[PDB]
Amino acid sequence: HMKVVVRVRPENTKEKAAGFHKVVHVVDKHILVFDPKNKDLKFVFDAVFDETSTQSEVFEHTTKPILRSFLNGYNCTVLAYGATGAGKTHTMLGSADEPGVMYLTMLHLYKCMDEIKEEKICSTAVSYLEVYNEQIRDLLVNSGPLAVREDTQKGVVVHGLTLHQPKSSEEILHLLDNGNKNRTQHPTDMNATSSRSHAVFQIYLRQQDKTASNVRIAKMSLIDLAGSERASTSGAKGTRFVEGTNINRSLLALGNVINALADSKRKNQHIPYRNSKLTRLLKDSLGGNCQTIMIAAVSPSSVFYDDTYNTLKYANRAKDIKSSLKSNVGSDLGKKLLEAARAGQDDEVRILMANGADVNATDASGLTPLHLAATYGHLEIVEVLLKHGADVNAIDIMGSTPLHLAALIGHLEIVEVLLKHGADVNAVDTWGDTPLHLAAIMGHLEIVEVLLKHGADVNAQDKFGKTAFDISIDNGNEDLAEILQK
Amino acid sequence: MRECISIHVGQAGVQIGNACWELYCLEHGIQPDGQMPSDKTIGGGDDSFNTFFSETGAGKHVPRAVFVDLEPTVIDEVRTGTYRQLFHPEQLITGKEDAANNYARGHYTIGKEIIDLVLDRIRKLADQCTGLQGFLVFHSFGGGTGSGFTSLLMERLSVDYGKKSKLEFSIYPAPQVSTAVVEPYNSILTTHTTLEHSDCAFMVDNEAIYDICRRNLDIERPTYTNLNRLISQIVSSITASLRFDGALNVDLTEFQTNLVPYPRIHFPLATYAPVISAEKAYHEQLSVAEITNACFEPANQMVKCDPRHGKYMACCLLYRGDVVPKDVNAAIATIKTKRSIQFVDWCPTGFKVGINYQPPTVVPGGDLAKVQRAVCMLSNTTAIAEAWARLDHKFDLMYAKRAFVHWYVGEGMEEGEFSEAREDMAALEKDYEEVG
Amino acid sequence: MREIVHIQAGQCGNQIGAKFWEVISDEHGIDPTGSYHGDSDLQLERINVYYNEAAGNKYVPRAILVDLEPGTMDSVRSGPFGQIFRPDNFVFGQSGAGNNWAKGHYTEGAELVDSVLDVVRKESESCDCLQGFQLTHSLGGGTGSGMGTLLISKIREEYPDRIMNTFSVVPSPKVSDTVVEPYNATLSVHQLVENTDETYCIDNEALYDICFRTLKLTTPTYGDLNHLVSATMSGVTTCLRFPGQLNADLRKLAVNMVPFPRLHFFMPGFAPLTSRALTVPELTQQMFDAKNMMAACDPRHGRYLTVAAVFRGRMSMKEVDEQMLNVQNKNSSYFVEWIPNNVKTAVCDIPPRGLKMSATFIGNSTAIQELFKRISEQFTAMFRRKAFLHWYTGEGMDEMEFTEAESNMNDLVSEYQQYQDATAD
Ligand SMILES: Nc1nc2c(ncn2[C@@H]2O[C@H](COP(=O)(O)OP(=O)(O)OP(=O)(O)O)[C@@H](O)[C@H]2O)c(=O)[nH]1
Ligand SMILES: Nc1ncnc2c1ncn2[C@@H]1O[C@H](COP(=O)(O)OP(=O)(O)NP(=O)(O)O)[C@@H](O)[C@H]1O
Ligand SMILES: Nc1nc2c(ncn2[C@@H]2O[C@H](COP(=O)(O)OP(=O)(O)O)[C@@H](O)[C@H]2O)c(=O)[nH]1
Ligand SMILES: [Mg+2]
Ligand SMILES: [Mg+2]
Ligand SMILES: [Mg+2]
Repeated sequence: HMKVVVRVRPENTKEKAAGFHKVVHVVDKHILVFDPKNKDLKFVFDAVFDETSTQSEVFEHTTKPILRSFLNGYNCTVLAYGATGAGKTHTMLGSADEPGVMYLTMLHLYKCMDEIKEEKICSTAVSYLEVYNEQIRDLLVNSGPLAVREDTQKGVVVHGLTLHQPKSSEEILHLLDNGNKNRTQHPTDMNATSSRSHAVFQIYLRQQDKTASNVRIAKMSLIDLAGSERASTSGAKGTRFVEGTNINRSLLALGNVINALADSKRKNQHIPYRNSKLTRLLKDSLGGNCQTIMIAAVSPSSVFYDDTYNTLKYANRAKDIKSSLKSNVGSDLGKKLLEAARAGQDDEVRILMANGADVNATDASGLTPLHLAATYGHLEIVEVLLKHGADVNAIDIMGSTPLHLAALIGHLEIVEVLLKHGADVNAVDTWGDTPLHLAAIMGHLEIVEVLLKHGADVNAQDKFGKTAFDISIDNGNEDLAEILQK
Repeated sequence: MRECISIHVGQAGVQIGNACWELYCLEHGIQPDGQMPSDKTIGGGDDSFNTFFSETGAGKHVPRAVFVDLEPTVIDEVRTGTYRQLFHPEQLITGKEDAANNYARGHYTIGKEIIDLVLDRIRKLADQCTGLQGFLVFHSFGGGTGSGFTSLLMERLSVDYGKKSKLEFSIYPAPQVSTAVVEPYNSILTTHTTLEHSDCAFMVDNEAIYDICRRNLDIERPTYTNLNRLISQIVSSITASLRFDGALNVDLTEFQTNLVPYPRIHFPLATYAPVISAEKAYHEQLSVAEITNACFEPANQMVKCDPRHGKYMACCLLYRGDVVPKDVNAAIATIKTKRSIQFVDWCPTGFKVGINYQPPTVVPGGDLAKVQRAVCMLSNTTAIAEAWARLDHKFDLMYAKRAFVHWYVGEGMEEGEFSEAREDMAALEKDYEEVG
Repeated sequence: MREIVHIQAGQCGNQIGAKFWEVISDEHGIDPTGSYHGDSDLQLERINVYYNEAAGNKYVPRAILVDLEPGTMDSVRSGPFGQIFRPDNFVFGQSGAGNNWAKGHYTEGAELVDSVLDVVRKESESCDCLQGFQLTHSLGGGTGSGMGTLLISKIREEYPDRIMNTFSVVPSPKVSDTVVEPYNATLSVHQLVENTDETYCIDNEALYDICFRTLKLTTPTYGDLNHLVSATMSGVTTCLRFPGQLNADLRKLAVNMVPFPRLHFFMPGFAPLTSRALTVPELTQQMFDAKNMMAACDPRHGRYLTVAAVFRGRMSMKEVDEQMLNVQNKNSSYFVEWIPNNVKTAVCDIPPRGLKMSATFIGNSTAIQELFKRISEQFTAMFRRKAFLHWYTGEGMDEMEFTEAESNMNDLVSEYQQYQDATAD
């Protein structure tokens, strides 16, 4: 379960003079009441901070407890959420006088690393970005709009984001400071401090045992979200309006992610991460393999009744987001013959071979001249290679044979020549695909017939249990399905 | 006497306005050019119809009306039409583009461009008034302008004219005529945003009017023109007292007094009779008794609900035409013996009565037969909660999925405004539950 | 909300684009010289949506013609209505794209894009109230898909308040130039998902299937496919080009049709299907039939989020209303219940040439996942083996960009699946 905390900021001078009763009432350190006797709603949280709360105290009951596990290779996230003016920028990046949770987090992390130098070697890689108007901008080095890309292996990565390697507490705190100044913050007369963008500081820890008698890696994300803005309550226009819209949409996106994640009864069901760049960055940080803490900031005043209620409903719902945690852990003439075979240079092939080039050379992936020639439709080089001792059934590190490749790309003549030279019609690659599967998927009907004529097994199934027939059915490919019908 | 200003917002508001003002002119003997032969005092006057019409030195009678739409197409028809010379041109305000069925576009993005201009034009009208009572506001729930812009207007009027009354004629959506899937959203948002700024709101269910037109008027496929004519007859009955110096509902404040004991529960159900085809004009004229009883037949209601299984908070009966007071008292005394009626604890069992002696008027195109006597019942019943429920339900279906919500948020709304709006509606349904 | 700027890019784009202008010009009674010679004022009431007025009675399409190869715009110029286009609005390069998305998006296409944007911006300046843009293109080639999607993002950046609509032709092996078409299509879908408000999915798979199985043409040409495209595009745009109050502008259509940001891919449908008079019951019936869809998906396999139906010709609006209520009643399961009243119908008095009555269907169906699944698997088959990667990486592209496009299109499919199953409330 994700950890959720509430920070009730002290009433400002604007709220004091009004003299409207306080809606937020702190009973226990766990319990808060929303609209006391009126709704009178009891909320249970992991921690609750009153108006007299210091930065140290918030830090003491948020990040500080998790910094041990971070060092032991556990992903961490702190995200400040809540309405405008509730005090999330105060909490996260602090004032000139009073340092925020980010500062304190980083200060204590480096102290910890210094105390355990003799037992463990630590290195940190850091980045600081801004989500502004559905665009990501690096806050450390002024890089342009950056693209967000996703693999099922590395997760979501920000392409072009500069990684820095601070070695002391004073170095990392300098980057923090550099970014805080680069962050888009517009000084308005109405609102002195209002965030226009979402600040995301990331820390990548690599940790090894000092004697190495297995490296532990972890990502810590510190997020200061901008708050939503009613275009009526504020009255924004121009660039400030667009800012408000983009922010509100990101928060809509975040809202949907929280709801879909929480008490979902549907872990098999889709989560709309891609609805916002913000929710894409936070994908690995919301209820996955991550210790996440929400600092939900609220005003105590009646003036922000609805705003406060909205925050609390979402904070409360975030508690139901479940997380499963885990500590992270030949020849020179060969190269030339490969390239030559790929490029379909018949003459260069002959010459390279005449000089004794290994016809069965492999690249880093285990591809041979025959594979490459078969792929890129160079019939003449295919014949030449086969005539001089090429392994017609060679496999790369992925199990692809020449025939797999000729079938995929749809080179009919090559497919025939391969078979006539004893290609395995039913070779299986690492994906469980045969030549038939590939020719089927790519809608090469003449190749399918030829493969079948040469004894292709119509009953062979891929990793997902699909035969060529199954594929044709699941595709509404009647032309294909018709031929496979027996 | 004391003047009332009419404001018409969006297509529905405007097109209803056309039908109302046409009917008003017909009722007071005013011509399309604003010339009223029967008015002998050319300069001005303290007359009853002057609540709704101002007077120019050329003997021209001018609606105390503002027409507002965010796109020009509809108001352009007014500007080019039979009744173009009726209005001062400044009273017909248009923008460049509409709100695209989006409350937020009407309330914020597009609406904020024109709001100040509109208030200036309204102010021009208020300055020609010796004692302004307040405003009658006509709009759809379902339109982007009807919902979003009305809300905005009502907010600004609460500030600029704090002590003035504000009454709505609101068009509740029906699938039969609707052209936007998001009409449930627009309706709820505008109900919540408007609630604290409105004294009394007369809802007209498009489905109800459609039904009446089909059933009673034998109209195969009702157009807006057909709907509007019927609506205008109901508006006319409601505003008659304001325009003909009656004894019941003599001013705007009295509507609240007579219909709204509890501020938030300010939605009277209108029932109207008789609605008869001209193809049946030759029939025997219906009596006071017959039309009074037709006020309790559900098929004659302006909003679909069941008052028989609900409780009344107030009930006015507004008679028009050849109506003898004693016959009214007879009919009303008789209603008790039909045992249909049940009132809330803290409220009196009285049916207030208004009689005006002006026979109903039908317009040139009308399908409605001219009758000697007609009645409109205004009853504040808890049954109308059923209308909110149906509407709240459709909201819930979509909002659960956040369907279409990005369109509103993309216009500078927070998701939270949907929650706030829906919760106020849940409270309103509870309000109706409690008084039961 | 008045003017729409039309853009056609690449071979396919310019082919179907031209045909569209041929067809709609006839409907609006405009000759190849740009002179009006029609019957009813109904043809001129909203001409400004597609055409500018020039000196004289001259109507000129608000159309911009783009290609990285010259050949196509020479054939466009020397076509039936070639003379009608503004000569300044032809933006052609010399090199070509060689069916390579990368060349379209990053190299050759990227160095012609500013020239196009100039013409767009010029056309834009002379608009009273710009609705937005419509782009016709193929997803399978280089120019249409690579440059087209680069164009789309540039226009989204420059005009963020305007509606972006595309007519996007999806590739098929049955009508294939190459086997890199899946790569090209998937890279574009990734672009379309982010940067478009409404995409009409025209599927060569479906167009072929229709020509081969229904029309019984042994070997269909591009002219045959394009005949179905022109009809569909005509029908889809009727509400924009003729008087009416439903889906009458681009924004109102979007608000009615698109419940969720990413789910903005529509299955076009048409009835009757003819090759070079139906009762309204029949017309309505055929619309919702799998055989008449322009995307190769079975509607019966999914659920409709929203539908817009458009009937053309002299017929009773009452009869239409009964017949559309019929379909929703008889087949209740095919329409999501959590969007009340999600089928909207419009009638237009003027039919298309050669038909007395016709119907066009625009469905936001979850069955479109079948289209995306078909492309996805072809993409994966190819990408697993890394075939032709050098074509793309050689133009400065990262391999990760392929992974990103794959991930996204699969997520789209999954997002569609959620709403096909999201009965529970
Ligand atoms: N009774 C009646 N209802 C109407 C009329 N015109 C529109 N409506 C209804 O009003 C709703 C549509 O709102 P409109 O008034 O057309 O919209 P609008 O206020 O112009 O707002 P936008 O066009 O979105 O800026 C639907 O429920 C229609 O059925 C009319 O003349 N009479
Ligand atoms: N815990 C606190 N103690 C004292 N003052 C506080 C506290 N939290 C906030 N404030 C004051 O409130 C002001 C605004 O808070 P701030 O943290 O900038 O809001 P925010 O939540 O970041 N707003 P926004 O970025 O627009 O969403 C600051 O300038 C502080 O003076
Ligand atoms: N329906 C249709 N598809 C076409 C046409 N011309 C090309 N295509 C398809 O478009 C794809 C190739 O893209 P194309 O537009 O030719 O290349 P580009 O000029 O680089 O954009 C393939 O899927 C072709 O089947 C045409 O006239 N009609
Ligand atoms: Mg802030
Ligand atoms: Mg309108
Ligand atoms: Mg007078």
